[PDB]
Amino acid sequence: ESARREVESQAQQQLERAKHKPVAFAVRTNVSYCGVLDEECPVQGSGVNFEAKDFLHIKEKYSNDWWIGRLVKEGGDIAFIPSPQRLESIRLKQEQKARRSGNPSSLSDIGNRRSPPPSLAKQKQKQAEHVPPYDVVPSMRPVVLVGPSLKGYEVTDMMQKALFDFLKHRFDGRISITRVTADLSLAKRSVLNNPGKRTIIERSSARSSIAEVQSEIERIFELAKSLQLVVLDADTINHPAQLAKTSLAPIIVFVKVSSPKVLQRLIRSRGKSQMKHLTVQMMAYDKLVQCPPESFDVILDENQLEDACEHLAEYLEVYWRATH
Amino acid sequence: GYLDWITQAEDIDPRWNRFCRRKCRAAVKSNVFYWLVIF
Repeated sequence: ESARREVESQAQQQLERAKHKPVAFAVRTNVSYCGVLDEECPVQGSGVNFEAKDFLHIKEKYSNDWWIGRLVKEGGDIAFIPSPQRLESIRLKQEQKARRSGNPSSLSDIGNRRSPPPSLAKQKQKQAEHVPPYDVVPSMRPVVLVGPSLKGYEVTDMMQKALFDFLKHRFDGRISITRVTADLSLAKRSVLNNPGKRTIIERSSARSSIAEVQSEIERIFELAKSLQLVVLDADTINHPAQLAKTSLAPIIVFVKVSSPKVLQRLIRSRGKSQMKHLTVQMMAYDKLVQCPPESFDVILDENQLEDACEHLAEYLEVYWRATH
Repeated sequence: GYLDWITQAEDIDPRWNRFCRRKCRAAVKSNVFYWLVIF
């Protein structure tokens, strides 16, 4: 069979002529599927088994089954990623390997009730949620600042003020810091076919902020498209949990101040503008410290401005180096 | 290390005073002022 030999290198030549192809978009994966067990691919060999929460930058359009993308690790190369449907089709095969995949138990009952798999045993059902294996993510992971207390307060606005100042000087020509004053808590990947398309509807959502909530989502989306570092520092982010399920999936930087006693004298020295809500700062840290450590992407517990700055700057260039 | 960290935030323009404070603050932490005062 000489047909396979020509098509095997047909992709090899197409994806090698232009090693500066623009990144069309990026996708995220969270399914433990082995691409080497199933010997089926445009280029035979050993495919890359990108694990959960690994970004793949799909920059080409081959067909409806497999797509070409690059990973976000250092020394990334050109790889292939099958379609989500294809993954849905091949995930259904995973339960096919068992003796039974529907209702009928095989507990010494064969030949009496065949019970072929009905539409309830296929992917047609489970449409109430039907969470897709693949989710839309921006070109690069946005970075937002949380902690060591609730945003908008004196110290918390002060800690980010010095931190964001360092990024623009160190990353001049590669970064863009923006400020958005609109809410972001109510932002899910699938809530309606067209949320608030018309503002003249005059309904429960027409007069709300949803008319402009969706507009800024593309603004962050278009900011990442221009190949630059984006910074989101809104007043509506106070915990990584609520933003861990949106489309953005950003980077969370943690500036933990270790013992809660420190925070106290940090706010006590400010002025009379602080003790009007002095006590809530403790529960502001308390409601934020209980989050599991693995949710945070980086930790900055250092007590010096300089050491924490170089700690974060070193991580961003690695992200910058990997995605280039 | 935290009182000066928030003080470093005050030195950033969002007045000539903050420019004045910023220059003098880094002047102390210069490794030359320390040897000058030692001398």
